[PDB]
Amino acid sequence: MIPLQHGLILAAILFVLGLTGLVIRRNLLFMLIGLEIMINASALAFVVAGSYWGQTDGQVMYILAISLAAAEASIGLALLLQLHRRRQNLNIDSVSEMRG
Amino acid sequence: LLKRDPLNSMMNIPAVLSRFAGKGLLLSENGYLRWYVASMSIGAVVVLALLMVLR
Amino acid sequence: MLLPWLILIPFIGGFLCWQTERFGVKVPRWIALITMGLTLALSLQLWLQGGYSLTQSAGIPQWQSEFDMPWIPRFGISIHLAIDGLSLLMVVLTGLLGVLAVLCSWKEIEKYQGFFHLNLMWILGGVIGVFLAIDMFLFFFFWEMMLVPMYFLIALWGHKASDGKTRITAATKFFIYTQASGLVMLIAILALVFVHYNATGVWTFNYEELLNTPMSSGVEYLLMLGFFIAFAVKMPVVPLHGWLPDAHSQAPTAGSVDLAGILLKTAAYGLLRFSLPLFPNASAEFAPIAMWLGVIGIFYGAWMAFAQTDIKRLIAYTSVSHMGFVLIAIYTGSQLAYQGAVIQMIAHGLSAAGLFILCGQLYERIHTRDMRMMGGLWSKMKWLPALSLFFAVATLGMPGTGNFVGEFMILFGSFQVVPVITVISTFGLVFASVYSLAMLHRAYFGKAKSQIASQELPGMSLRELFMILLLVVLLVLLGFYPQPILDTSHSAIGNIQQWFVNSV
Amino acid sequence: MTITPQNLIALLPLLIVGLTVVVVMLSIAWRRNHFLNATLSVIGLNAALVSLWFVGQAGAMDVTPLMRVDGFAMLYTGLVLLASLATCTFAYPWLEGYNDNKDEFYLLVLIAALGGILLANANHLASLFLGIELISLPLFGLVGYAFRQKRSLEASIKYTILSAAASSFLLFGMALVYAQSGDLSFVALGKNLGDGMLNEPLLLAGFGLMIVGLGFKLSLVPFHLWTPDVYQGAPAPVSTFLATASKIAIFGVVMRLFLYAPVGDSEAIRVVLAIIAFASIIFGNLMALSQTNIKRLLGYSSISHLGYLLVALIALQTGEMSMEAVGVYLAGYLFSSLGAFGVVSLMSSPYRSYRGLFWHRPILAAVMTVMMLSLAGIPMTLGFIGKFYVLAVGVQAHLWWLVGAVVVGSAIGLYYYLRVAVSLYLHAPPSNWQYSAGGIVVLISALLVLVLGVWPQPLISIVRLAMPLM
Ligand SMILES: CCCCCCCCCCCCCCCCCC(=O)OC[C@H](COP(=O)(O)OCCN)OC(=O)CCCCCCCCCCCCCCCCC
Ligand SMILES: CCCCCCCCCCCCCCCCCC(=O)OC[C@H](COP(=O)(O)OCCN)OC(=O)CCCCCCCCCCCCCCCCC
Ligand SMILES: CCCCCCCCCCCCCCCCCC(=O)OC[C@H](COP(=O)(O)OCCN)OC(=O)CCCCCCCCCCCCCCCCC
Ligand SMILES: CCCCCCCCCCCCCCCCCCCC
Repeated sequence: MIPLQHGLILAAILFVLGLTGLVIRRNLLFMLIGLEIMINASALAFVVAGSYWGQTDGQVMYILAISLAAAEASIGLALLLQLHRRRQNLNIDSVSEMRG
Repeated sequence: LLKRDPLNSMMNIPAVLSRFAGKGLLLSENGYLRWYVASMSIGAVVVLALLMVLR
Repeated sequence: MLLPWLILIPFIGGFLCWQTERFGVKVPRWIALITMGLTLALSLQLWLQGGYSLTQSAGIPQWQSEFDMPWIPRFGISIHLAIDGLSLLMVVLTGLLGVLAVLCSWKEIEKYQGFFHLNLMWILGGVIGVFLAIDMFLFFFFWEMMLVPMYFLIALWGHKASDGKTRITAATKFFIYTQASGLVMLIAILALVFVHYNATGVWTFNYEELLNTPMSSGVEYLLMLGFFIAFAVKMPVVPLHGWLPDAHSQAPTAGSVDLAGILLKTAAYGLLRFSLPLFPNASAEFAPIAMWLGVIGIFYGAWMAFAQTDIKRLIAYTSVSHMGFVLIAIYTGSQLAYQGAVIQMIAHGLSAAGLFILCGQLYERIHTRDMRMMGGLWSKMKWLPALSLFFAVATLGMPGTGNFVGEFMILFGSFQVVPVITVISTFGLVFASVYSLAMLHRAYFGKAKSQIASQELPGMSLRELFMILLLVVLLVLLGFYPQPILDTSHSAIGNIQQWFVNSV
Repeated sequence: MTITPQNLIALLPLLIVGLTVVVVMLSIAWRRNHFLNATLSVIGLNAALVSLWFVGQAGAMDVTPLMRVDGFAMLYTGLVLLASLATCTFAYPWLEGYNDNKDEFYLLVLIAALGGILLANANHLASLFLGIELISLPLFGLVGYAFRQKRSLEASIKYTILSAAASSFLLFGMALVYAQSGDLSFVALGKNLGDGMLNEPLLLAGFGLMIVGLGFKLSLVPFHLWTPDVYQGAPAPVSTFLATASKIAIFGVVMRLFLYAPVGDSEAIRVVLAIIAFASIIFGNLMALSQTNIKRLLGYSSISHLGYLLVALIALQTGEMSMEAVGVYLAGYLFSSLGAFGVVSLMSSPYRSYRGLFWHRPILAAVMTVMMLSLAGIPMTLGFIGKFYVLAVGVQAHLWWLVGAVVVGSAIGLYYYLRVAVSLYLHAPPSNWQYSAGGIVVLISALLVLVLGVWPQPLISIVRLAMPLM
């Protein structure tokens, strides 16, 4: 009896909140956090879509989504670790040497 | 009056227009990642709004 | 039969010029000389065996020789060559100007002469392929493949006294103009081919098949406009003209690049062969705009040529004015004006070739091109000022030279069509005489206005004097006996004129 | 649908590249040997390229509820495999100077090639997503392979963050699309709509977010700002792979998605992609006017060439040779970009100014000027054949704004391509068989460009043979 539109609205709200956190934060850790929020919101939308149609495809796409989220978080945190190791800061505006 | 070839400058006007447009467009490549994400979200908003208007 | 060999002999000759540089530094000039000797011999053999004087006008198509081979059968694209009187005349002119271009750069003992010679041969082969191709994709292919060696010659082997950046800028501007115009022409060709495909259902690029294509009024105008924009860039037609003085200024000092592909008038041949038969009603509607563009081109080129302090830019603007005359001739729809246009293009090629060669010699002696740093060179040189006087009198339309014959037949046909453009063009001839006298007296008459012009200068070589006097003899014989040239191209002019006036 | 032995023999390049990944990984676990691991990776990629013959004799069929194999899949698999082979060949002399571990590079190249093959064979939203991610993440590793360098680490961070954002955008788009339709297959995206009601807002928004993700992945305006930085900062073999294989695989899956979906012929989607293609051509050509760096210049070149690709994309449902034009253009662009980035890689190898290149490296200068004439669409080059195909397809469907954009961008590209090609011959102030192998690779690339620019008929026949299912 739960409307599909309300679940899609919740997923969209979490998606745009994750995008806002991705944009307005200079710290690379908070942008990685925002990226995790966006991909988890997309997984939530896929779960809701699969649950409305009574299909396991939504949960399978959720499984692929969280596999990508885990591996992307691993790679992004490795890059953040090397950035903090050699730069001693997490300011993403400081790494802007390549321009024009 | 014509020793400076005015028609040559008239047809060279698109060249300086292209140069000015390229120099202006290269300002978007400031190298900042947050601006790149902001431009991606701007493009998402523009594409979605254009799809809703033309539907 | 001989047309593929006519196109391919320059390319094989250029490859041999590049490859035989390891045998010696004085070898590739001989290879290029025998290459254009064989090309000119084949062109004259085609002239003798074609029977062009006895050929009557039978209607488009009518080719004295024809070759066909499938090239891209998916689009119906073929290497399809065809020669007739006008194409044979321009092929002979191409061969003669290539012989002159090889002979003009005989003293270059540079360490990379093979690539210079190869680029010259590739330019000449591209010009021959333009004059021979009757397939639209092949004609466009030659039209754009002949520009890369011109770009590299202007950019790398160009005027050594000037800075490199000026040469790069001039070559890039010339390439951008010619290739953007070619791309517009390709769009027009593609749209015409798609119209024919929607009308009939067959894939073809052959110009004989595209003639009988039903087009609405306005689409035909757009296709004609694309073709005319390409030909107007390459002719040149104002305001699509500044590439010509810019490329002539930064050309190589010998002047062979000018004689190779720049001074050969492929764009007016394209206007006569492709713009008028394929789109006759559109060209009939466009004739006032094109002929007023020709009038503006004549007077603009005259005023630019009078104002130049440089000889090369001056001769380039003379070319602009004479091409304005030819552009006026093309849209008249008159047989007399068309024959005069053919004579005018051949005579203008000869006269401008002589002028550019003599300008190269004069720059070799005096090491400058500014007309304010010279003067009174009649007493300081043996042969050069008199031959330059003869050529400057030739380009002002003097009887006894073929320029007068061509311009006056043009004006006779045009006055049979429209009087006002004719009378304004004759005052343009007055302007042409004005700029020719101005160049002559700023260059060779008066007192020495510098120090290098006040010293005695060595005379011209025997080979260089031989080729200059050969040009002089050819111009005089064209002025007094233009009849074999007229009977050579009488069938093609008749076919084009009858197709233009019988379909409007 | 279950898997048959015929479905296994349709799976041949995927299985071969995966087995190569496992074998190379186990060989790295045995003993770190750069030459033997590189040889194993090249052997596996060449084995998949050979086994494409057996895939072709297997016929065109459906292997999964996800995958579809046809000649289109063979052509894009072959392009991706050739790009990966050239990437390994260019990468070995560059990796000769790398102080750290060099053996993971070929593992990442093999996994990215696996993702490219999956994207070529993709007939599903799941396969599309997994192929995009399987291309992206090894490219995250490869771009930041020289992580000690400032530029490589910066490009890796930018590419990782932006591609994670694009992956989330794309995934939310297919989530909305699946919420509308109920089936993730390509053929059912809008099949439950009729009577002119194809422009459902939720389906259009999901496809718009998918366009956002893919236009990031195809360097399309306005998701193009990453391209010059990521191209410049990454190693030159990585720049080669990112220019050729990733773009070709993603554009192939976009081709298949827009052919098969009923929503692909929507008017609003067509106008949005027309705007994107116009802006992409104009912006990519204009922003490369004043670039003194070859890598950023080639990134903007990639943007322009993908704009011409999208122009060929738009006329898919109207014209008949749109796929043939895309295939011919992509073969030519693969050859040209492989040659140009390979000469850049050979001048950047080993890991430790193009002006005056002819006076010490004449063959590489000739190869570079051949490819910069090719990318400009000059005749006697295959890029001209591709541009001619794009212009013919645009003329057929009356896409006149796109045709004018192609002409103007071609003029601007002519300017900067000729500027570099003539800066090669001005005046300015190895010794192993793998460097010679890279030189042979770029030389055969230049010879192929010249020969198929003079005689384009065999490539046209090959691409016309690669016809997907109707
Ligand atoms: C009859 C009109 C309608 C039909 C037109 C058909 C098109 C062909 C004929 C017109 C061609 C006009 C070309 C004008 C520019 C020529 C090229 C040029 O000038 O290049 C040199 C210039 C660089 O020189 P410089 O200033 O010395 O550089 C140092 C600065 N760092 O280079 C530059 O500044 C950059 C050059 C960029 C590329 C050239 C400009 C392209 C503009 C669009 C081309 C298509 C035409 C569209 C219509 C235009 C308006 C008529
Ligand atoms: C920057 C340089 C390039 C310039 C920009 C790019 C090219 C722009 C071309 C604009 C064309 C506008 C056409 C507007 C009307 C379109 C609808 C129409 O009337 O179509 C008619 C017809 C299709 O109907 P159909 O049943 O085939 O009828 C056959 C008619 N003979 O249609 C057809 O059969 C096909 C019609 C084709 C029309 C010619 C298109 C190309 C013409 C040459 C290039 C443009 C003009 C020259 C350059 C201008 C200045 C730059
Ligand atoms: C980076 C910025 C700077 C560089 C870029 C600058 C801009 C580049 C693009 C410029 C060109 C824009 C498009 C121009 C073509 C427009 C075509 C058009 O509107 O066609 C409409 C119509 C089509 O014909 P239709 O009515 O369909 O016919 C069938 C039924 N009778 O057409 C007709 O009915 C006939 C219309 C004829 C007049 C329109 C064409 C004018 C062409 C102007 C250039 C040539 C002028 C003449 C030659 C000058 C010297 C070369
Ligand atoms: C395409 C190159 C043209 C060069 C100029 C040619 C001008 C025509 C010269 C023809 C020969 C004139 C002198 C000999 C006349 C012989 C007459 C024979 C029949 C009586």
